[PDB]
Amino acid sequence: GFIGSSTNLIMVASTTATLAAARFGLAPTVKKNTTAGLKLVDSKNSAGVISNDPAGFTIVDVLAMGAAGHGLGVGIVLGLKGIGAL
Amino acid sequence: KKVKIAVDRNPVETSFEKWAKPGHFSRTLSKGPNTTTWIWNLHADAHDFDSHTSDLEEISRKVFSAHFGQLGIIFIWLSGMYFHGARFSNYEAWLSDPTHIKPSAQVVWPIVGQEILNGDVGGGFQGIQITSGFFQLWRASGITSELQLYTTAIGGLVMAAAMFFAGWFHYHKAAPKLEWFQNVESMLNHHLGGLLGLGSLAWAGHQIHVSLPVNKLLDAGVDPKEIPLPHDLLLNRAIMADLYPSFAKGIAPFFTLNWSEYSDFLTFKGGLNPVTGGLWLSDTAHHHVAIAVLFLVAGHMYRTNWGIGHSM
Amino acid sequence: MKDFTTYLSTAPVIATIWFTFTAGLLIEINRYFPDPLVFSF
Amino acid sequence: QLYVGASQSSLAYLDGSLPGDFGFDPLGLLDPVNSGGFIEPKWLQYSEVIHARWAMLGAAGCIAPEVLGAAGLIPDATNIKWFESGVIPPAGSYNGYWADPYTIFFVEIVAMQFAELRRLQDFRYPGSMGQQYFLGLEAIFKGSGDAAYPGGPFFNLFNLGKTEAAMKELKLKEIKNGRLAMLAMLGYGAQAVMTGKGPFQNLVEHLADPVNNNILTNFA
Amino acid sequence: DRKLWAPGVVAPEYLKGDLAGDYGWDPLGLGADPTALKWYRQSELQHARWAMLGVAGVLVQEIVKPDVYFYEAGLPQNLPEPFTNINMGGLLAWEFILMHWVEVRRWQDYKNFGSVNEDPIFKGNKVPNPEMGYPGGIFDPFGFSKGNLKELQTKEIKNGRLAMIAYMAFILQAQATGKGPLAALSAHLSNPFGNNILKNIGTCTVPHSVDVQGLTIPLTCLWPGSQ
Amino acid sequence: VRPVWFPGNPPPAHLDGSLAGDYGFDPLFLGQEPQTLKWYVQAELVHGRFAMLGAAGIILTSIGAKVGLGFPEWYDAGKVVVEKNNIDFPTLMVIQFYLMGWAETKRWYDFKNPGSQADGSFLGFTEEFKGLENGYPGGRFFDPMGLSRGDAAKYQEYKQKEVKNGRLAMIACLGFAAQYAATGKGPLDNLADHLADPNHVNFATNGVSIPIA
Ligand code: CLA
Ligand code: CLA
Ligand code: CLA
Ligand SMILES: CC(/C=C/C=C(C)/C=C/[C@@]12O[C@]1(C)C[C@@H](O)CC2(C)C)=C\C=C\C=C(C)\C=C\C=C(C)\C=C\[C@@]12O[C@]1(C)C[C@@H](O)CC2(C)C
Ligand SMILES: CC1=C(/C=C/C(C)=C/C=C/C(C)=C/C=C/C=C(C)/C=C/C=C(C)/C=C/C2=C(C)CCCC2(C)C)C(C)(C)CCC1
Ligand SMILES: CCCCCCCCCCCCO[C@H]1O[C@H](CO)[C@@H](O[C@H]2O[C@H](CO)[C@@H](O)[C@H](O)[C@H]2O)[C@H](O)[C@H]1O
Repeated sequence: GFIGSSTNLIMVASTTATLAAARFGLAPTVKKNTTAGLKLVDSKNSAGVISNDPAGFTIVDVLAMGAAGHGLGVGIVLGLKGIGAL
Repeated sequence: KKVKIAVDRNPVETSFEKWAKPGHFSRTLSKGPNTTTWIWNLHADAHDFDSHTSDLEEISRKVFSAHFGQLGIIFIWLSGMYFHGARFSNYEAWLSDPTHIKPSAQVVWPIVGQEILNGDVGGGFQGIQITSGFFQLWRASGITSELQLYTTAIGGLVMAAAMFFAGWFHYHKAAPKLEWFQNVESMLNHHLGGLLGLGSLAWAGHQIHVSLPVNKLLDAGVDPKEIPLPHDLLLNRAIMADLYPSFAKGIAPFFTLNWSEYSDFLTFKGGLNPVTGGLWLSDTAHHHVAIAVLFLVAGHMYRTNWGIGHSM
Repeated sequence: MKDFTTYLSTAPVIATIWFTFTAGLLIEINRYFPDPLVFSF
Repeated sequence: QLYVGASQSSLAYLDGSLPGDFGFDPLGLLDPVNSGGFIEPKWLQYSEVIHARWAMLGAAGCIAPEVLGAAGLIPDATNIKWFESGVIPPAGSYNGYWADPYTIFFVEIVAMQFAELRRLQDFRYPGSMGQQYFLGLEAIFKGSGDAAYPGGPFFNLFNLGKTEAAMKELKLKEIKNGRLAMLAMLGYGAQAVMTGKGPFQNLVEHLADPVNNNILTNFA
Repeated sequence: DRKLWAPGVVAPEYLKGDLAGDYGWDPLGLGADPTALKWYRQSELQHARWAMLGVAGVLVQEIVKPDVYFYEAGLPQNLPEPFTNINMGGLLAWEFILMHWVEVRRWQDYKNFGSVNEDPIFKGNKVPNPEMGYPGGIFDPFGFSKGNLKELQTKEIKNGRLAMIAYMAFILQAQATGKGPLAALSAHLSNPFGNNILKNIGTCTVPHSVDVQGLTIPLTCLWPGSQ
Repeated sequence: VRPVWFPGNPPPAHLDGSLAGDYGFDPLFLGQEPQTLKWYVQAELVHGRFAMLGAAGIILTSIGAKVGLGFPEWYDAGKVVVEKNNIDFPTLMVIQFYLMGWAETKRWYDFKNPGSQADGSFLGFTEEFKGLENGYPGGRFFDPMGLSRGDAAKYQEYKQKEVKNGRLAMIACLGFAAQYAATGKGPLDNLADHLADPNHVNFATNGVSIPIA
């Protein structure tokens, strides 16, 4: 089956990886941008958007990190397919 | 919120009162002509909007609606070319024999001897051999009928009227403020995702579903009258899965990232089609899919209302 | 529509109308009387 | 706020006074300041209610023939899928109407032209439609202050919602069912394009095999 | 106007119980101007009384001769024995004249209340008028009036509304099933679970036309389905 | 406060409730100027009167051609008339041009100068050509029954009825033209085709009116 294959594992791993990287202060999020030197500094947030998450994780945060992790997983699976590893 | 819609309701009244007064846009020419140089200055300063006034908001509104008028005119011109390819062309004759018949879409009236300009182009036709390449573009789109050109012309006229209505609206009824035009982050994000990203994606969809099968059958010697219509290639997946067996798999290979299954209509052939002398439409389809993805990820770069992104 | 008809009274619109009319008159003359080189009639 | 997705910018002008205000305005289209045209709050609320009512008419009208032929109250001739009813002749067309769909379409044109233009002229001039003669019917077309809820003798036929609190309760219920039905109509169209079957067929096939008849298996 | 048509509603400003059988319904607001209310009350009375006569005729004709379909009883080949295959044109002429007279007189009663109350040939005997639409006199010969007039008016108009509903029910049952009212009742009591409005809607037993002495009357139904 | 073509929309300022058939219908503001509006009033009235005559004539000749009497249809009656009778079409056309030119030039120069045409210049006729209003000449000749005289309210009612039946007849003549362009047969031919099967026989089932299907 697909659910449980290498592609699905890699994709969920990449998506949850970016999500847990943004949630636990290891990746740039809505509330924390970066400078030229990649140091996490806060943001204006340009609207203000609420969230019940203790850290402040938002629906925008999950959309952004889902898109990034989906790009990462797509690229990884099609690369491993490209070098014959998959 | 910072990046938002910000307009003024009914800034400029819609009346021909300023049509009857030439030179109204400037302080010097509104007094009237005394010399003929006024007549030339009236035209040289007509679109010099940044000298009619100092406020960038009114200049910007003028520019926006003027762009809308230019778009409406371009749509008129495009609809006219499609219409001339529908009524006054040898297109349906050219599709059957494009190597022999000369593309013509402009017929001349026989008034003062200029019927000699209605040359023997081919396909039992007499007209001016056009060099704009609309016939090749239409074959590459998968037209194969003058009725589709006719309705494309009518759609172009509809869109032209829409653009002119839009210019009138965005000047006289609801004109945006300066802080709307000044959201260049949003303008770039949108013109990259939706305009050039989603535009290339939609054109890729057309190239997948209409151009590729129609042109594949055209290159296989099939007569343009017996080719399935594009909507029949949309609904009946059997035809496409006969032409490209990866359509039997559906859109699953996309969502399962088994994209190589799509290698029947998304190719990297390169070179030219030996039978038409043009690029492979599968190559162009994959091209537009790719640059659509590229532009859609490029349109998520700048920061508009949610802190992610860049400040230019 | 006094201002609209004032606009149509402007120099370029009146010139367009008048030269359209003149050119159409000459064109229809040259249709119904083709190739008028001399005054024979 | 509620309705995760709400923003601090939206809660400045979203004060809960509108029916269905759950703070969800992430794009900020209901901002009264510097708003004109059709992105004014009044027109957007009006169009929410109209899309809502039309969509919860359609969500019942797309599912009703299928569940009434499956129940056996209507015959199998009219037990058809909603997209194969003549709305999209490519997809299908029932031929057993009293006329061709274009005759009936012109009847629809005239009828809805009358109706929707009177509706519009009451949105624009709210006191109107109770003044010009319409065969005596103008007595029920005076409307109300707001446009989405006229509430005349006919549009509020049973005069339900006597009090203000019950009226706001009913407006909330109406708009909630309407949003739910809008999403259901979007899903009807989506399942028509992908599955090609009716919505009730999709439902019974999901309840027959939940893990093998779903969105993911319908990709092939 | 007491005990309205629905609990949670209010009566209109123009219906206060001044007329008989007023439950304050008027959801379409048609009786807003009083002249239209007069006209609609007169037409109500006419529709009501003609529908009472209609259901009476159908039911009585069906009980005393069930072998005659009331839907096809207007045809001259189904007319009774002295009038069988009579010339329908002269019959229509008789009806046209005799009803144009009385209905123009009634219309003039509407337009000028208390002007056509007099017999225009024998110039001594008039008909009184308590209200408009209730002449009395020779039209009320048994003398049931000069009593509870509003009560009898409510009874008349309520039985009349009911008769309107019931006659359109007769017509629809005749178009759907092809039988008379009591025929339909006996047929429903013959099979109350397979012979009802279910599986009868969608069938119209009415033909697309008839030939009554040379003409071609279009002969429609009230709804489509099966010619 | 007054019936308007598009209810709710208030009437424009130049269309007060003074002219017959005034419903505020000037979305293009064509009759904004009063003199132009007078010209257009007379134009509407002449168009509507000519169209009332034309619609009545078409209807009558189609009635006679439907019941089987020897009538040509309106799209064939000119040929039939000039060919059955030995009528020269240019001669008849310029006779009509002479007569209508006299009449319409009289009417024109009574529009430009209303008091004129009544100086006894024509043949001594003064009060037959004086003109009552713009578009309503009246007099012993154009009004022998005197219906503009006597009752004024009846005259306003007749003005409303005239302009309304005139707009209806103009629409009817445009419909005659469109129906000949579409169905190719006579107006009452189309009417009988509709009365036979109202469904399935209408403009939606031409093939030319709705080109989609
Ligand atoms: C300036 C030099 C010149 C001269 C003298 C001519 C002369 C002529 N050209 Mg050439 N031509 C020229 C330049 C010139 N052309 C140029 C520069 C071009 C390139 C654009 C051409 C291209 C060209 C073509 C392509 C053709 C001509 C033709 C002609 C002939 C036209 C005769 C005609 O129209 O009858 C018109 C006769 C009249 C009597 C009209 C006179 C004007 C008015 C209307 C008279 C008034 C009557 C009345 C009172 C009006 C009523 C009032 C109204 C408001 C109701 C004539 C020999 C045609 C031809 O056959 O040539 C032999 C032809 O086909 N020319
Ligand atoms: C924008 C570009 C575009 C578009 C529009 C389409 C469109 C389509 N593709 Mg193509 N495709 C594209 C790009 C595109 N494609 C590209 C780039 C690729 C390469 C990866 C493919 C590869 C591809 C394959 C391999 C196949 C398709 C197929 C299809 C069809 C099935 C759609 C489907 O299952 O998705 C699901 C989509 C939806 C569920 C959305 C439906 C939304 C509806 C319309 C909502 C509206 C309802 C409304 C709210 C209420 C009703 C209104 C009224 C009636 C009351 C459809 C015609 C399939 C097909 O049919 O083949 C011919 C197929 O096998 N596509
Ligand atoms: C350069 C193009 C352009 C731009 C930048 C704008 C920008 C704007 N317009 Mg204008 N407008 C345009 C073209 C444009 N318009 C045209 C062409 C028309 C004629 C139809 C109008 C008619 C118009 C009106 C009537 C109104 C605006 C309004 C607005 C404002 C908000 C729009 C918004 O948020 O809606 C976002 C979009 C939507 C909510 C729904 C859009 C749905 C349409 C039908 C789809 C658009 C085409 C699509 C991208 C491509 C087709 C894909 C499809 C086949 C799948 C904003 C200032 C509004 C405003 O505030 O007044 C200033 C307003 O009332 N515009
Ligand atoms: C449809 C028509 C005019 C329609 C005008 C409209 C909608 C105007 C609309 C607007 O301007 C306003 C009001 C206000 C503006 O702000 C907006 C617009 C929208 C611009 C005129 C028809 C006008 C029609 C006329 C005058 C018809 C006359 C017919 C005659 C004489 C027929 C004669 C014959 O048919 C017979 C009798 C027998 C045959 O054998 C011989 C012949 C000759 C064929
Ligand atoms: C509730 C909660 C939870 C959970 C949650 C979750 C689980 C979530 C998830 C989330 C997710 C899971 C998300 C996802 C997302 C995704 C996305 C967002 C996607 C996207 C996509 C895209 C964007 C694409 C793109 C593209 C394409 C289409 C093609 C190719 C190219 C690219 C890649 C670019 C917790 C912890 C428990 C607890 C508390 C709270
Ligand atoms: C703006 C929306 C963009 C997103 C893309 C969706 C655009 C919709 C365009 C119209 C598509 C109509 O056609 C669509 O319905 C057909 C009939 O159900 C489907 O047809 C397909 O599915 C059905 C059941 O599996 C069967 O008819 C066939 O096996 C197969 O051809 C196709 O999936 C698709 O061709």
